[PDB]
Amino acid sequence: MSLVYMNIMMAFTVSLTGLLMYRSHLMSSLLCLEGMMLSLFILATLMILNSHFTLASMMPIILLVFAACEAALGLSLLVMVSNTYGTDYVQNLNLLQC
Amino acid sequence: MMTGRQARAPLQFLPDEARSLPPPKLTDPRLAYIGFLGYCSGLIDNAIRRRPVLSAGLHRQFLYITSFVFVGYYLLKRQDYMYAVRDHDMFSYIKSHPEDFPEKDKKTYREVFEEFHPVR
Amino acid sequence: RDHWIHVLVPVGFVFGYYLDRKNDEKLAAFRNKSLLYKRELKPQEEVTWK
Amino acid sequence: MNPIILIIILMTVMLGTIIVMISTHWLLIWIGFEMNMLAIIPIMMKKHNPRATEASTKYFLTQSTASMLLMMAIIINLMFSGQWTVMKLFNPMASMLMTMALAMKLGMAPFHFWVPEVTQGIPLSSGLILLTWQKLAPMSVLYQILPSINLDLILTLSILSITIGGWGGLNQTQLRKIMAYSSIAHMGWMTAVLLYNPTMTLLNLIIYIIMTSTMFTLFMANSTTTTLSLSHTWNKAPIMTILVLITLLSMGGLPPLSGFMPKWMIIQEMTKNDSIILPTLMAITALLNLYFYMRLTYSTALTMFPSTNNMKMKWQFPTTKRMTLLPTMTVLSTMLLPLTPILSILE
Amino acid sequence: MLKYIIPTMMLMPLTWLSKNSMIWINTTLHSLLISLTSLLLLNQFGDNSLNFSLTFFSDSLSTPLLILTMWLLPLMLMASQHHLSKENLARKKLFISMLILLQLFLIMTFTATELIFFYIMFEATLVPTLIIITRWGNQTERLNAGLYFLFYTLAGSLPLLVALIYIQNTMGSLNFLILQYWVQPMPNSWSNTFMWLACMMAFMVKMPLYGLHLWLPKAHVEAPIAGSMVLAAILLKLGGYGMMRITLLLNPITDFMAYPFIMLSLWGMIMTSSICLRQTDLKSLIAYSSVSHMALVIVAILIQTPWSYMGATALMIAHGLTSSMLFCLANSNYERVHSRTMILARGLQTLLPLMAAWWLLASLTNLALPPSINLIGELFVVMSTFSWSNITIILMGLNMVITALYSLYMLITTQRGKHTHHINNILPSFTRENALMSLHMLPLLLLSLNPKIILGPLY
Amino acid sequence: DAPEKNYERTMAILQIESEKAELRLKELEVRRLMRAKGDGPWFQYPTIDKALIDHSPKATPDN
Amino acid sequence: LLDLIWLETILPKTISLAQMKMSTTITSQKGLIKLYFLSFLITILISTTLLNFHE
Amino acid sequence: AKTLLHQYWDIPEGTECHRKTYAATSIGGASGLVVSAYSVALKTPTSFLEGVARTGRYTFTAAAIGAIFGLTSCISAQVREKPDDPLNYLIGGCAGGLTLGARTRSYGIGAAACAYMGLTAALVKMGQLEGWKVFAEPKV
Amino acid sequence: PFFDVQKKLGVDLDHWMTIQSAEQPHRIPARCHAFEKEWIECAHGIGSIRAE
Repeated sequence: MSLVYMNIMMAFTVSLTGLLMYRSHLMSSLLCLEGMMLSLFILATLMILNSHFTLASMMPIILLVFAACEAALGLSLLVMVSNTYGTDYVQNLNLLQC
Repeated sequence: MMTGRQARAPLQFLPDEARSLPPPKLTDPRLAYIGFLGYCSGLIDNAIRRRPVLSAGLHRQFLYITSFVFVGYYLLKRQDYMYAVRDHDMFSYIKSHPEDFPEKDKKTYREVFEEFHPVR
Repeated sequence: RDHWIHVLVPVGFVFGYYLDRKNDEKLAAFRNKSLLYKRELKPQEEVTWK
Repeated sequence: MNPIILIIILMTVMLGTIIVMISTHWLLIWIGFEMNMLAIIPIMMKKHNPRATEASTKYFLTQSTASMLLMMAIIINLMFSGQWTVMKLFNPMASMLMTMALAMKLGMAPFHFWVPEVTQGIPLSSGLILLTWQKLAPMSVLYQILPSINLDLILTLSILSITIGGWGGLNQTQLRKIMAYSSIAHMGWMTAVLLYNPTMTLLNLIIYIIMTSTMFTLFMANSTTTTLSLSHTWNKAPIMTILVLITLLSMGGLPPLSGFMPKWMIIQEMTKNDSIILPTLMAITALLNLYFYMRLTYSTALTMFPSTNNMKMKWQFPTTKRMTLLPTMTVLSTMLLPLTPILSILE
Repeated sequence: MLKYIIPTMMLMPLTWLSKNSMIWINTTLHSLLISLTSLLLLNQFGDNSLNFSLTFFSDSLSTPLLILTMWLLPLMLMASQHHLSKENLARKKLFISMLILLQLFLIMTFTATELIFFYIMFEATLVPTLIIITRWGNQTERLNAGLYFLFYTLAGSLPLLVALIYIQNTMGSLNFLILQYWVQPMPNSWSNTFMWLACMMAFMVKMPLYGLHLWLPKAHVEAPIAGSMVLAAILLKLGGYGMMRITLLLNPITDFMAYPFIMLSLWGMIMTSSICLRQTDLKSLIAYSSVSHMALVIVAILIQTPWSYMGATALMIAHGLTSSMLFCLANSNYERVHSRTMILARGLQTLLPLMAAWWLLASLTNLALPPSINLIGELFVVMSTFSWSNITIILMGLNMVITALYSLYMLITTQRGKHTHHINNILPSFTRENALMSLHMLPLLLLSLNPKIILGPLY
Repeated sequence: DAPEKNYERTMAILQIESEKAELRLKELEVRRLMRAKGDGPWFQYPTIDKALIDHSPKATPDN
Repeated sequence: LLDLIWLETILPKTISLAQMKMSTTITSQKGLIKLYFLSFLITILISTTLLNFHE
Repeated sequence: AKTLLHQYWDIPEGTECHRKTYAATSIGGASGLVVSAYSVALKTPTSFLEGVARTGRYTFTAAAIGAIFGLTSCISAQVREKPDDPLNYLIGGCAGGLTLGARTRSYGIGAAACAYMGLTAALVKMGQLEGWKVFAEPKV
Repeated sequence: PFFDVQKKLGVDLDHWMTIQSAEQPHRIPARCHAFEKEWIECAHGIGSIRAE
């Protein structure tokens, strides 16, 4: 298949392995999650414009709206975690081991 | 398995060909067992709230019994419908494919040689 | 009845005996049809066993 | 929480599940999962303590990652099929990614690592919603995509879920973690029979939801979150010990109870397809589930643990909790095995 | 069989609607009426089994186990009403409900026409037994004993479920009456080897086999007396019943699959009798005696000659009555000295002479004194194992010597010698206790007069 | 009961159970053939409804 | 030696201790989200490269 | 890792011992790498050298198990001249169990691993003989 | 649990974006309209097993 699809899928997997390997910050995790969304947006858009599939032109907008509302939910979770522990570190979220 | 059968007409609890089937009698032992489950639900409902178990809320025990019988009657109708559908599809598929269901040449035990294994 | 509890188990046995004798009617597909016990019916008799 | 806002948010949870269950388009499936997560996040944060914020954050990260892998599977499907019908997937990579995404949404092993943490972090009613209602929509999608599900993948996830949910509950004394590892083992049982007969999958899901709803409703009505707090139930309400006894004996798969029905039908439909080793190892592995269930019955109903003095004051007060459908769910979770051929209504 | 299932279920409202001083008398009376009614199952024929319905039938194997089961319930109610006298009324009704429900499961376990119904009832008999042991057991070890009792049986029986559903998919049916005519030979393969193990190991655990018997001297000891009675008298014989059904299907592979288990049981009847020679616990001595007696039943089923099946079903009925009476005698001393240590209460014939007569007769039936059906079953198993191999007479005779030794050692230790001085709460024998002993022993002696009703389908 | 009653009742029982066993073996064979070949009323996993297709003259002719 | 030690050791005690040890290996997690998602990445890498579930 | 199992099971028993031992070693080493990867995943080692030490220890342990398993099974099939026989894999599984006991430096672990891994390898050989499927394809 | 509410009630909630050969705004053809129409009209009604 086309050459740009390789780079957009590899961008998804790069932001995936970034999201699947935390360093310290939950904000960087959410940045990797929305980079995954960005790569999904571009990949869906290139398919739908390439195919001239007219009605699915509204599909990436619905993807963008739902996942940005999801991002707002995640930022509010990070804000409540930061008001609990002072930072946004994922090593502070370890109370549920016991 | 039978999901393509009930896909031409979706979300029908009892289709129109279910009425060709005889309904369960109201003295069905399955339906009487479901009524016994209604009575048991009434007894547990009197027990968890520390009411007298056999006496209190006879209207409530009777609505438990009635509601379980009422749901279970239609459940038994759908059960008998789906097994009738299963047998109907089985027999029509056997009829449409005789090459896959050959009528077996049955031999009698005067020709059948079975190896005898002595217990000694 | 003052002693109504002493007829739970005996009436239960009578009811189970009745249901066994009722099920014997549903299992009557070979009544007077077995090759060992088939026979002509005696007069004033419609079934060989109940 | 405002009761109006509570009712609207629970209707939105149910709406997202229904949108997954009825829709024929993959975008609407993804929309239903998004709406479902977005609405269930306040139910987990109902009490506003740091364990609920941690549980909601872990749940958000897992379900968000699964939703993005679901959309990647959908996008690879749009590449290799040019369409959007919710049916079989026209690429094994899309099938693998969607099976991974649904395994993350169900919390099946080895994506199971959120379920006991999130279930411990949240109340018993929200844990009930998470372990019963949130299993409905991904099992519906797995019910629809099964002509393209890889067999080795789904059975690996299934047996790994059964084994890890067996060994996980043996170390636990918190009731919510016991129910979560019970969830992992039973989701393994559900997905093991999926490609063989998905009607038995729906039977296992329905019997599981009945029994788990019974156990969470008993744990709510007794206000017990640990083993040792459940141990005081004999001196407070002795009927509750009987009900948790018969429901834990049911969930262990003992005849003549209805928790034996799903695993017996699963073994019944897996031996038809010439699989003998796998349902036998699954059945032997479920004895671990039965072991920690019998541990809870020993601590609750079969022995009398020591109570304290302040229980005498609680003797003077009845339960004013709405124990909604608790006798009905207790009867259906135990006395349904004579009605085992009722499963044909799910055909 | 519905005329026995329905009154056993009607014993539940009979035990929950009874007056609070009447809940033992009513259940005892109506379970004695059910036990009287049990004798209608002796309508047996030389060719056909008594085939009731699509669900229930009774040949001459299941019929003595049924009559023994329906006879055991009033005796368990008599045995267990003294130590549960100070119990709560609701917990007393729950105990009686567990006994009635275990009888209800057993009477449609033995009559199961189809084998998966047998499996469901067979594994349903765990739950009231488990509740009885772990709830009304006396010491600390009842919880561990309930664990061993549950998890040996389910570990053995969950392969049996896969085996029976495999036979259901292959033969098309698990009806035993159809499988009497559609049985195919089971040849030598590894698939059929594990088929044999899956069909047999559950019942080997339930008998118990030697080496797998470790659930038994904790479950039979840590139970109450009604639990010990039902476990010794019926629940070991579920295994032999299932073996005699399921070995229809396992031919000719049993003719070489039986050798390790025949070695295990022929050596286990020596080793467990030797264990009985050195027991300090009287109740554990009776438990290992039960293992020693059921080893012969295992050998008799595995050699599958007609004399072996006749002796095995006679020995199952005889051992049910004898072991139930030995546990009841042990309870009659435990309710006085409050210890199961056998060396503690000595010289009891000087204090309880008629109870010592009951000890003498149960020890004589334990050592298989002719013409008791103990000796009939013992002797027919010895005849068939001699025809199997002539060198098994050494092990059978050495077992009989050790059996006589531990039986009369039990008798001499508890009943003879100088009495223990510091024990002074040795009450006289109650009428309940002597009536319990006689209702065990007198059917066991009357069955020597007409022993043909306990010799199975092939008398 | 008589030996006649027990005998002929046993024959009815054996007929009913042998017929159920033959129907179970046929049910397994029907399921195997319908999953293998896919031409029965069972295992009909859905395809796209062709009523959704627009058959109008579009904007460009080459389609 | 047989029937308090070895026949108790071979079937029930060793199996109980093995399931105890596996239960302690499963539930000895440190509650760290980093480690669980790193294990998820290792899972996806094994499923692609080592188990060929995408093929 | 399916090709590891193919390049193991293609060879007849008791014929080509070096390739049998090397293929079983590679199967065991792949298993040890999977266990090592999940071990350094869920349990953080204190250092990079600690992590590669755990990886090397687990991988060499399972690879030595596979090596002594394949060696003992193929040599027993040579010296006993019965290739279609699960007793050879019983002997190889006990050799691998004693290998796991020697790597864990304990005798009772070695006896338990001998018994259960020998029974498991015997079961795998019987599944190769009668054609037992663990991931059986849905047919009805 | 594909509860086909759309076919039950006759509503068209999402069948319109489902395929490329559906009704499009201003009758715009997809670049593979004919190929998708041929594959759908082939595979219609015969199920997935016969359609593959």
